[PDB]
Amino acid sequence: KTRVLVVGATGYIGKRIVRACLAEGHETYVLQRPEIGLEIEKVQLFLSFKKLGARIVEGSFSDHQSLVSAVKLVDVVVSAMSGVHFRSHNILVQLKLVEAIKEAGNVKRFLPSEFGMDPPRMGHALPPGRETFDQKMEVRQAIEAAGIPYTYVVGACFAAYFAGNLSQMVTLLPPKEKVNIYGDGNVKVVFADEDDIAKYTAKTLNDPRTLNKTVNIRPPDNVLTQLELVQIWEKLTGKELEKTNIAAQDFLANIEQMEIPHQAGIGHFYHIFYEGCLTDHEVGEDEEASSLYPDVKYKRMDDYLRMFL
Amino acid sequence: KTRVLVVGATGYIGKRIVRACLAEGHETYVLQRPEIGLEIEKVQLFLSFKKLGARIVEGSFSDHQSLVSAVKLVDVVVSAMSGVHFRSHNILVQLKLVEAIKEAGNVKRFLPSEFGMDPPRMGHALPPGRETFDQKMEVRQAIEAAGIPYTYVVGACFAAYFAGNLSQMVTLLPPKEKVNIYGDGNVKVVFADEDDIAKYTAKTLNDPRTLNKTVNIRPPDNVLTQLELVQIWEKLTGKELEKTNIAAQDFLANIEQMEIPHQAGIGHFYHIFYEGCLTDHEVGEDEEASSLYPDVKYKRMDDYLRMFL
Ligand SMILES: NC(=O)C1=CN([C@@H]2O[C@H](COP(=O)(O)OP(=O)(O)OC[C@H]3O[C@@H](n4cnc5c(N)ncnc54)[C@H](OP(=O)(O)O)[C@@H]3O)[C@@H](O)[C@H]2O)C=CC1
Ligand SMILES: NC(=O)C1=CN([C@@H]2O[C@H](COP(=O)(O)OP(=O)(O)OC[C@H]3O[C@@H](n4cnc5c(N)ncnc54)[C@H](OP(=O)(O)O)[C@@H]3O)[C@@H](O)[C@H]2O)C=CC1
Ligand SMILES: COc1cc([C@@H]2OC[C@@H]3[C@H]2CO[C@H]3c2ccc(O)c(OC)c2)ccc1O
Ligand SMILES: COc1cc([C@@H]2OC[C@@H]3[C@H]2CO[C@H]3c2ccc(O)c(OC)c2)ccc1O
Repeated sequence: KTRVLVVGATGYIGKRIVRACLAEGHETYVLQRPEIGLEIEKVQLFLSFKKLGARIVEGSFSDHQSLVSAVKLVDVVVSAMSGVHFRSHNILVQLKLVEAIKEAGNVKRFLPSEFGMDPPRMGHALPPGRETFDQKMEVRQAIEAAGIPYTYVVGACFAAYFAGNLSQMVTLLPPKEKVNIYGDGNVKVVFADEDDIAKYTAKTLNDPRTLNKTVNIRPPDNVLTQLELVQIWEKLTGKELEKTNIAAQDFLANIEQMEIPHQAGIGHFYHIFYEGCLTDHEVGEDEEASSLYPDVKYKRMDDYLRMFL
Repeated sequence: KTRVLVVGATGYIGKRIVRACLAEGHETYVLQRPEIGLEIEKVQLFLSFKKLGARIVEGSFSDHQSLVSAVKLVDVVVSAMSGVHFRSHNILVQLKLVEAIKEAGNVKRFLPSEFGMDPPRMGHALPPGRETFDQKMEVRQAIEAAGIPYTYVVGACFAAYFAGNLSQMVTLLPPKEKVNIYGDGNVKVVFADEDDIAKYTAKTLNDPRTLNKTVNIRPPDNVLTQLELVQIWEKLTGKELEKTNIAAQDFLANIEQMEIPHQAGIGHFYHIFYEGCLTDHEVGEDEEASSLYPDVKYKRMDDYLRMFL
């Protein structure tokens, strides 16, 4: 019944948002941009979205009128535009979609590509990693400057990037024998299975309680320190890892000499694991996903980590 | 009971071979290399394989003994090494895998990364695209010099790359109004759904009738000229396309000025659509997959194209 267009449909979180939308019963449309020519994996993703009942909608960010038509077909727009330097970081491209929405005037709600650290709260962050927050704030201000009703989904680390690897930067698998603990390891971090983030997204986009609101993904059982997450892994394996504590001064040493994308990752990690930006402020139950949607039975970090045994 | 090691598990056809091996009931092992630590999509394929019952085996082509130890665990090795210029063309890396298979001595059969044009018949092929057939023949010669038992799966155009686009290059979708036709369009081409290719592969690797044989994938109902292919789409859509014929001399014009991966593609199309190298020779029923495995209800091109509607 609610019509939803997903932009960034074949992206990491986007393809999950698409599926979650179909599973929730939204009439679901996905923007197929024509610039994806020989990218066979994207094409076949679109093919499989259609098999499950998504509706292809052709459009391009180089064709302002195509964006206008596209968003004219739906009540809700969800953007999953890319925003990670080691992949690509085109948050600002959404500006064109905001103004398409402005001109079209039918969109009851817009969800921009947030799904992470809360932008309004990273004003102190260090470049280059800060470009993320600023660009999202740039889009937030364009949304509000056009009066577009909105929901911002913030709050949780993607489990695949921060849990499955015990928060080590070199990899996405657990370490064999040795692990680095950032600082004392006693700073709470919020972890969420990406399928849960998508599930909450699909449940909130037409929840009246989240209209013009920031929704936090902070499921209580998944608020864990890094030493706590490493300890779940040690339990699951019955083996203790050699832990080296890394001080902030050492984690940042010679950052100036590193490639810009890695500097940005280091900056993001710094804010999460040394400053604790995801848990350094409180949020009530009228703005937290697992409390707004208690039937969602979110995966806990131990079952997430069990897949890696 | 047949234990297969798939090298190239996450590749385009490789991941399809992984799942076909599982569905066929082979005890299925997949080589997970440590170099792919930060490619999220590959890491999560390995997880998805695991959940299906595949067995993870760690090994690197930069660690000869890891390869030896890898191939020691299985009866059959299937290689799906990359070999397309606009993706990756590393056929010759298999030579190290061949060395390992030689040293290990237990392997009952090897399937090298073939799955296309039949290399020994591409003697007179145009550079740079000729690179593909020369590297596969250099690999073939190491397999036989080393007395390794083999099966070569050849003969079919991947349907995604030649059928879902009506054989239009540099796109993967059917054109909306106009189609180019190479020559008169009456040269017979062989098309196969890549899942049928993987299923035949999984079925042939423990088939006594195909030990040390070339196996052609030439499903008779999918032996089509390009015009017949185009006419199937026209009947699905109910819309006639405006057809422009393109002579060999204009298709090949100024080839030397092309990005050399496009030179490789041009040459490959030329051999397929202009010289009919996939249909210029007959093959017996004792060496053709649909005839060896009639229980496989292979997808025809009308059922294939219904996905693009
Ligand atoms: N731990 C956390 O909390 C994390 C948060 N995030 C955030 O998730 C959001 C999405 O991240 P992620 O899923 O990796 O993004 P992706 O790299 O996966 O890209 C998503 C989509 O962006 C579209 N895209 C990329 N470039 C362009 C372009 N020039 N023009 C139009 N469309 C483009 C593409 O859409 P199309 O499908 O049309 O091709 C692509 O599929 C980001 O804000 C990111 O910061 C992501 C990582 C972790
Ligand atoms: N119409 C036709 O007949 C077609 C035929 N083909 C043929 O199919 C075969 C597979 O092609 P395709 O599926 O596109 O292959 P891909 O390009 O998708 O790559 C397959 C695998 O090759 C592995 N790989 C790549 N580089 C290396 C490397 N340096 N060292 C070790 N492993 C590497 C990777 O394995 P890993 O997953 O472990 O990381 C990769 O996943 C090729 O011979 C191709 O020539 C391909 C296109 C069309
Ligand atoms: C938790 O908030 C965010 C998370 C990220 C995800 O941390 C920045 C990124 C990212 C995932 O890719 C993370 C990252 C960057 C560099 C790395 O080496 C890395 O290794 C796992 C992981 C992106 C933006 C955010 O606001
Ligand atoms: C059919 O046998 C083969 C086909 C190929 C096909 O053509 C080169 C590739 C593989 C897939 O990609 C085809 C391709 C090349 C260039 C293009 O522009 C293209 O557009 C669809 C498609 C490669 C090796 C083969 O043995």
